[PDB]
This record gives sequence, C-alpha cells and structure tokens, in this order.
Amino acid sequence: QPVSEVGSRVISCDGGGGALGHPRVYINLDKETKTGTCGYCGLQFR
Amino acid sequence: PAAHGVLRLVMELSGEMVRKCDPHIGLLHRGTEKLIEYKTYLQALPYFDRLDYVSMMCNEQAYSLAVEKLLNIQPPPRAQWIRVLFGEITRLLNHIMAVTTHALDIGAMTPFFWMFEEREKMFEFYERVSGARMHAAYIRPGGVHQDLPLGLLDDIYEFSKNFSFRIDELEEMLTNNRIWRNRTVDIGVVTAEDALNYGFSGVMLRGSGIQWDLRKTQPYDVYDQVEFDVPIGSRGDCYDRYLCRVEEMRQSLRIISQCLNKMPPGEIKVDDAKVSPPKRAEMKTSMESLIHHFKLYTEGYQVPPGATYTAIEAPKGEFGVYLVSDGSSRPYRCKIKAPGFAHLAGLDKMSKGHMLADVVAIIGTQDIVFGEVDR
Amino acid sequence: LIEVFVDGQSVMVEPGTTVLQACEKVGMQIPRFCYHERLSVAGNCRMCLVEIEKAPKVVAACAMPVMKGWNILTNSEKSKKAREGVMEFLLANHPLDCPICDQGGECDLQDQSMMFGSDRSRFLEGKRAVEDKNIGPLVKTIMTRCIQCTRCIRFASEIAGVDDLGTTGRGNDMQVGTYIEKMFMSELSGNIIDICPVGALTSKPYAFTARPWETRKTESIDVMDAVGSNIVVSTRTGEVMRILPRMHEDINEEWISDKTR
Amino acid sequence: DITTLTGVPEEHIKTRKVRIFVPARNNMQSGVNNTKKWKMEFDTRERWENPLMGWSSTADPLSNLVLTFSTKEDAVAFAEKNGWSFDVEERKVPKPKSKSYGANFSW
Amino acid sequence: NDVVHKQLSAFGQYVAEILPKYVQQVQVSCFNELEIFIHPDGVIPVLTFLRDHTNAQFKSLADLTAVDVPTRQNRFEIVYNLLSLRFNSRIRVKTYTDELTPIESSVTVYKAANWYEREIWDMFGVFFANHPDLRRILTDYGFEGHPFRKDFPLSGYVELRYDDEVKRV
Amino acid sequence: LVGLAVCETPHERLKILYTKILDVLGQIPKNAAYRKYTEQITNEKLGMVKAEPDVKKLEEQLQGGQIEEVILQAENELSLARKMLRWK
Amino acid sequence: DMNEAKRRVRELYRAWYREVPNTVHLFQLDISVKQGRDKVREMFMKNAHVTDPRVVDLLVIKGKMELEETINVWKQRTHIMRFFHETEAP
Ligand code: SF4
Ligand code: SF4
Ligand code: FES
Repeated sequence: QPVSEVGSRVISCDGGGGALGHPRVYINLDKETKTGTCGYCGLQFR
Repeated sequence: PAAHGVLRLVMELSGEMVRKCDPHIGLLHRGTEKLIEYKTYLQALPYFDRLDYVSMMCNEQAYSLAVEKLLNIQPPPRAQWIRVLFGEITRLLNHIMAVTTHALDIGAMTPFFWMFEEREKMFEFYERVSGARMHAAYIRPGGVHQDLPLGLLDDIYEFSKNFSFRIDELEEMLTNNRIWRNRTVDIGVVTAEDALNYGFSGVMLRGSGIQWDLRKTQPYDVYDQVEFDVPIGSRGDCYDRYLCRVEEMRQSLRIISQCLNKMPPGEIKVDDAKVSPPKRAEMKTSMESLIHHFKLYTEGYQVPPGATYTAIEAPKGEFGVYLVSDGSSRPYRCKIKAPGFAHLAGLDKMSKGHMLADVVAIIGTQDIVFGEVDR
Repeated sequence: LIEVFVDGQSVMVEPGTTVLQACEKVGMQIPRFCYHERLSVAGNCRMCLVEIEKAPKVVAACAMPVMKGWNILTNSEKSKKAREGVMEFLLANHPLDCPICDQGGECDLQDQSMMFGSDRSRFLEGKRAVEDKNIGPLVKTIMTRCIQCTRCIRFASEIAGVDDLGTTGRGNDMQVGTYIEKMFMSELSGNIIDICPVGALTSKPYAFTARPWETRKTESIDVMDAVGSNIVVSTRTGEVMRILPRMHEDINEEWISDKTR
Repeated sequence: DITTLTGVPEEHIKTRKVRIFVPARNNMQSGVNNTKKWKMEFDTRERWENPLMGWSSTADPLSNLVLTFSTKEDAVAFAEKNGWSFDVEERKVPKPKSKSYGANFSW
Repeated sequence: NDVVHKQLSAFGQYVAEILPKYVQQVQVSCFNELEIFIHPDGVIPVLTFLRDHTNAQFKSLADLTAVDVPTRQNRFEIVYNLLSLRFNSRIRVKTYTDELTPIESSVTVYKAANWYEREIWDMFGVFFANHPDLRRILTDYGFEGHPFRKDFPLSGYVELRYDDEVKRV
Repeated sequence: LVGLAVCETPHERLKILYTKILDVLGQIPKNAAYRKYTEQITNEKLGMVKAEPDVKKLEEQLQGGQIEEVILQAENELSLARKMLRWK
Repeated sequence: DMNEAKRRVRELYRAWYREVPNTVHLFQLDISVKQGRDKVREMFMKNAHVTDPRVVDLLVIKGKMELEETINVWKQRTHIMRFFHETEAP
C-alpha cells in the first residue's frame, strides 16, 4: 500500500469504517525520520 | 423407542404384568456440575441449554435469575418482557413435544407431524433472534443478549393468531378419541398429598388437584402484569395431566397477546458495564468500555460470595438452581434441581401392578427427559 | 506506639508510619500506583486518596503518617468519588491497546479500572499520542501507554544507580523517556520490565509470545548465580515462557538479576 | 488413612508429592488479594506433544488439581488424612518497612 | 423488601425458641432466605417437626445438596431446601459431616428423598444410616472413587475404548 | 384433592382432635416453649371450633382452604406430639 | 473393633468364591475358572493391611455392591472382565 501522509500531526486510524474495523487509535507523527505504522491496521503514516 | 434412547428400566415382569420397574438413570450422565465449577459464570451458561434441552430458554432464565439475586441487579423492563415472552414460546415447545411424543409412544403417529411443522416455525424465531435454531444462549445473567430485530413481532403475531386452530384440531384427534381415552384415564393416579411427599412439581401436582403454581404464587417477572388461568386437574390420571398440558398451551397463548400489547421501548442489557459488556459501537471508541469488555471476557465478573436456591415454573415443573459464589469469578458449586428427577423417582410407586404398555404410557405422562435427570 | 482506628476497630500502630501502611497493617488494601515499597514514596498519581474521620478533605494514603487515634474510612463515599474522579483522568488518554498491549492480562491499571473506575466513558475529545523512544536490546518502550508514575526513574536513580533516564518537559508532553537517543544499558535494566505499572515498558524477547492467564507459574530458584534468588518461572504448557522474580527477604527481595532473566 | 476408600490408583498416592504453600504475588501486579490462603499444588509430571497439530498431549491423571485453605495445619492434616507425601513451606509475609517523604530531603 | 426479611427473621426466632436443643443459628440471607443449622445427629428430629405443623408445614424436599469443602474438621456439608405451600415460602436447613461418620438417612421425614441418598452416596463418600438401598447411579459400574470430592480430577483416572484383539471395550 | 376424602360433620372429629391434642401434649413440662405456642394457637382454633358450628364460614375462619385437610394437619400434630416427648 | 469385621469379610469371600463359577458360566467368560477365584483372593489381598475401625466395614459395604451387581447381571462381560487389565502394556 502507498503510505498516507497528512501535513497536520496526530491522526486517527480506525482500519476503515466505524465499528467494523479495529479500535480507534491515534498514530503520532513526532518523527519524520520514520513512517507511522498503525498498531492493528498495519498502515503506515507520515 | 419408548426408552428415549437412554433408559434401562430393568423389571421383573410376570406373565405380562410388571412386578417392579427398576429405573437405572445415569446412562447419560455427562457429568456437568464438576465441569461447571472450573468455568466462569458467563462460560457456564450454555450447559443449561444442554440440560432440559426441549425447554432451552426457561433454563437460561432460571440461571440468570439465580445470578441476579446474588449480584443484586435488575434487568431493564423490556428485557423482562422478552424473558417472559420466550419463556412462553418455550412453554409451548415443551408442551408440544410432550403431548406429541407421548402420543407417538402409544402409536398415534400423526399428530406429531401436524405439530412439528409449527414447532419448526417457532425454531424459525430462535433462528431469527439468536442465530441458532435452538440452544439459543441468548438470555444473559445481565438480562438478554442482542436486541431482537424489528421485523419480528408482527411475524410472531401472524403465527400466534393462527396457531389455535392447530392446537384445536389436535384436540379433536385426541380428547374425544375414546380409544385414546380408554388407554389413559385410569392411570396412573397419585394421591394429592403423596405427590407432595415425593415433591412432585408442576403439572404432576395440578393433576391431583392441588392449587399450587409458582407463577401465581411467587412470581418472578412481569407475571405480576400478565393474566392467565391455571388449569387444575382432578382425578390425577394421565388424562387430566394431558388436558393440563393442552390448556396450559392455550393459556400461554393468552400470555403472548398481553406481552405483544405491552412491550416497552428501552434498553435490554443492564446499564452496569461491570456486568454487561459494552455495545460494540462504543467499545471500539472509548477506553473504559474496551477495558470492561476485555475483563468481562478474560476474567469475567466476580460475584459476592453467597448461596441461593432459585426456582421457576419450567414447563416440566419448577427448575431449581442452587449455587454458591465463593466471591471468585468461578462459581464454587452449582447443584441443579431437575424436576424430572423426583418424578422418575416416584414412578415405581405410581406404576406397580400395571400392564406393561401402561407403564410405557405412564413414563410419558411423567414427560421426563433423561438429559435433565442425569444432569 | 500510637493507637489508630482503621475505619472502626482500634489498632496499636507503630509510631509515625504512613496511613497506607496502617491499612496495610489491618490488611485492607488501598488502590495504588506510584507508591511502591522497596522504592520510594511520591505524591503523583493521587489514586490513594482516603478520607480522614473528620477533616473534610482527603489526603494521599502513602503520604501522611498515622498518629493520635486517627480514624479513617477507606470505604467512605467521598473517598470513592475521589477514586472514580482520578481514574477517569488516567483513562482519559491511555490508548485503546488492551488487545495488543502485552501487559494486557494483568495490568494493574485494568484491575483498578474494574474495581473502582466508573464504567461509562465521558471524555469526548482527542487523546494525545507520542512517538517511541528506542532503548536497547531488551525493553520495549511504547510510551503513550505511559502514565507518569515516575516510578521507573525512582527505580533508576535509587537502585540501578544510573540516572540516565528521567522526566522531561511540563504539563502534557512531559515524558518519562530520556532525552537524547542514547541507549540505557544496566544490569538491573531487566527488572523495570517487572516494575513498569502498565505496558509502557515490556520485554521485547518475550513479547507477544504469550498471555498471563495462560501460563502456569512454578516456584523455584536461579542457577545462573550461586546467589540463589527465589523465582517464579512461567510456562505455557510444556515449555517455559518467561521468568519473574519471586520476593524473598534474605536475597532477591522482589528483584532479580538480568543475565538470569 | 482413607487410601482404600478413594479409588485413586496407588501410583499417585505414592510416586508423587503435594507441595503446600501460600502463593506468591504476581510481581507484575501490585495487588495482594490472591496471595493469601494456603493451596495444595501437586508436582508436575511429563507432558509431551501431539504428533498432529502440535497439541500438548498429557498423561498424568491430576496435574491441574489445586485446593485453597484457611490454615496450614489444616492443610497438612488434610493430606495426612489422604495419606499424602508433602512439602510444607512457610508463609513469607514481607517485613514492615519505614517510609518517609522527607528523608529524601535530608540534605 | 423489608417485610419478608422481618417475617423470616421473627419466624427464625420463633423456631429458634420452639426447639433449641440443636438450632446453632438461624441466619437470614439478606435476599430473603432463612437458613437454620443442625447438629448432624439432629437431622431427623428437626426435619420431622419441619413437616409437622406449627407453621412449619414445609412439605416436599426441593433437594438434598451436598456442598464440599476440603478444609474444616469435617469436610462435607449437606443441605436441605424446603417449601411450605399455604404460606408459600421456603427455608433451608443444613448440617455437616465427617468423611467417615454415618449420618442417618432422612427419607422417612421428607418422603421424596430416596433417590438423593443414592445420589450423594455415589457423588461423595458420605453414608446415610437407615437407608433402604444406597447404590451407584450417575456413574459407570465399577468406577470406584466418588466424584465431586472437590479434589479428584474431572478427567478421572480412566477411559473406555474398544479393542479388536480382545473384541471388547 | 384426589387423596382427600370428604368427611361430613367435622365438628365431632375436631373435638376429638383438639382434645387428643391437649391431652397428648399435656405431659409437656412447662419448660419448652413448644407447649406454650402450640397450646396457644390450639386453644384459639378450638375456641373457634365451638364458636363456629357452621362449616361454610368456618373455613373462612380457620384461614385455611378445606378444613377437611387441616383436620389431617392436626392429625399430623398428634403424631408430632407423639414424637415430642420421645425427643424429651 | 477389628475381627468382628474380619468375619464379615470372610463371609464375603465365601459368597464371592462360590458365586464365581456361576459368573463364568452365565457370562460366558472364557477366563480360566480358577483365575477368577485367584484374582478374587488377590483383590482381597489388596487391602490386606487396612487397620482402622470403621474403614473396614465401610470396605465391606463397597464390597457388597459388586457381587450385588454380578448376581443381578448388572455390569457385563466388559465390566467384569475389566479387573484383569489384560490389554495393558507391561
Ligand atoms: S496494559 Fe495498558 S493497554 Fe494493555 S490493557 Fe492494561 S492498560 Fe490498557
Ligand atoms: S516508565 Fe514505567 S513508570 Fe515511568 S511512567 Fe512510563 S510507565 Fe509509568
Ligand atoms: S501512591 Fe498515593 S499518590 Fe500515588
């Protein structure tokens, strides 16, 4: 998958949809040196 | 076939009269109570369906009461209305199965097939709300599991209005059918007091005319708010018990009306998340929700240490749960009263000297189910 | 040695000594986090608040020493509202990680949430979350699940003796992670994996491999050293999973080495 | 002695031992509740692996058995009634300790 | 309800005074369940009166449960539910017993207890005196050791299997 | 009730009931409170017996459905008393 | 006291011993007719060191039920052949 990127900072990943994916979690992006992989989803962020 | 797959009634018959029937239960003692002790409360619940399996809901209701008293907690009213409603559809299930197979034992054959169509239509309901055709682990200690689907109640209505013709036609094949009368009318009478000494329960009492009945006597749910006529028997012969079965069917069919007409909106699980797991939309988006979810399924809820005996009007008789919370999440001991057990104990007194066919019919009036006896 | 009343009954308690230690002496157990004997007392994480028999406001249980015939209602309702009060705050940001967090079987925060915390959520905004701080071959820091019971630093400065790690920043954003990338290696680095209140710090080598309700917990002693410290080996059926220290006054006292771990 | 009354095979009243103790606190926990009250764990025996699926197939009749108690003497006497070999261990309550927030500020 | 708790309380006092050669204590579980204790020798006389009128027309055993507990000077702890009809209410007497002391059977007093004597006998060691016929039920034939002994593995010590060389299970 | 057997003119039999009652319990030492209570209600009920020659309201007076059974209840109390002093 | 109970057990041995050939006959057991007897004697040796007062009479209570079963044809060929452990690996 392509790595999703947002200019903001903290983002919330639910794994797609509401109440059909993993528990809502916020992936921090304090370090631009690395991608923000989701805990359950496995989807990277930056 | 008359031994219900799991009975070994050895008997020292004469020429063709019995001299003493000698029941030997335990042929299906799966060993339940030992198992229950090792499993937490929520994980113990299914065993109860596996008990009096013909009457699968009322057992669950018996348990959920048995815990709620210990847990000191009260279901939201709608849940109580479901709990009584399916308590009653199940009332009809056991009575159908009872009157029917009791007929099949004496060769009527037909009424069977006329009814299991209906009984199948009832399993369409367990199918619809619980997702299982039977053994619907649906009643919960906290109240009830998922809410029932919108499309259901009219569907129950449409059936219930038309069921009565069916039960009636059954009654035309039986109650007047004087062959059937002669086979079961002078057997097997039990003295009204002598019942009480043996602790007969439910219909086996009412057949001998004693007034007692737990729903009227020590009501546990909205039975305060339903009105129905208990049918007392008289002679105590199998025939009276039969008419009690039928009439109680009609009366349950009365209850369904009232429950349909007063079925309040509101929640169904108890609010107390410490006991009732959070709804999925919620547990996935707030911390405490997820945590109580997690612990409710991992360790399970604790119960205050204590002991009790609840009992309710299960279709065969009162169903009785004696259990003792140690305070841990695993109940310490959970003796399960089985109404059938007492009956079958009383059988040999009730059946001395009777013809060998009549002992077969009289096993059936006892309407016993061995899965419940062997617990 | 002063008389003092735990809620009702009199108790001839030792002079001074914290209210917490008093109820510990009667055996009733106050909810706790930051405090830890064999470590040091601290005023953070005010989950130990308890109500004086008369004085209107609650005080930290591990703070005030008992004296002069005090009575203390641990079960007093105001105490209970206090505890719910705090617990909602702790849970206001700890990430929904219970299924994946390796601490999940017995994290003290869960059980404290069950016994005391109000069940409904009523936070309705956005949790803060923070980047990881890599630390060594062993410990798997995750933070975010961090709750600033400083504890681990009080471990480091007062037992490992290393003071490499420490608190940083103020308000929210303050972090118990050490500033600068530098790795923290020490011989007592392993025991923090035990000491860490939650899943914020858990052993990488054992990670994910098992769950607490599963493993059997045999008692024995270490052999890597002749020091002979007591332990609780933990096995998931026919195979060892993880080692933990078993407290014993003459030797290990709740601690364990590291090469042995 | 009630060995004849119990149907237990001689092997397991003989060639194994009970191991009475009051359980240690899980150290990950700060809790104390489960610590108290004697229990009567037996010794472990062999447990291999299922050739299929890798399950931990097991031979011994009674590995998982465990029993709470209120007093140690009652426990020892208990196993004695059973005619059981035993390994009684001491209750090991932590020594009380002095604590002082201000001792941190001596100098 | 306070009311029921009252009536059961006073009634517990009532029986407590009527026959105190043996009522160790008449605790009321707060959710309205009375339950007096009995010295094990005293089983028949109490239960006897328990059918006999004063108000204690508590006919029909609901059950004869046998709670076990490894501790205590005598482990097994027998329990008797009872129901009175006209005053529709339930009580629950109970005793205690040694592994070896033979307490008497209570079949005559409550009438429908014949099956239970056999039950508890085959689910426990405990023996009931003056019982016409204790024998195994809820088991196999041999089997031996009582289950529900609170010890004793659920997996038991045995298994059946059919074996062709001998052509038999 | 099926076992229950109709018994006309209860009253006589009743008088034999309460008299056999008071007599068989008449051996009770004042000690135990059993004699106290059981006589207490007994004499009250019996007082109603003399008080109520009619049956139709009589069983509205004993507060027990079908006095015809409760005579056998008292019959149970008779053997009860037969046991009371064997129990001493 | 002991001895009063030992006579009980001897009575029990008489009953078992005499009954055994009937057991082999009626059950169609092909065990050597002697072997059952010997095995009986052995089972009688199994508790041949019990010394408590009440425990031994309790032992003959549990001893009655078995002959009680074989005489009533309760149990079966399987159930009574069970004692010989014949399928076990040495
Ligand atoms: S460990 Fe941290 S995350 Fe896992 S459950 Fe306990 S608190 Fe929630
Ligand atoms: S490090 Fe361990 S102790 Fe220090 S804050 Fe993070 S979690 Fe609490
Ligand atoms: S320990 Fe008392 S404040 Fe945290």
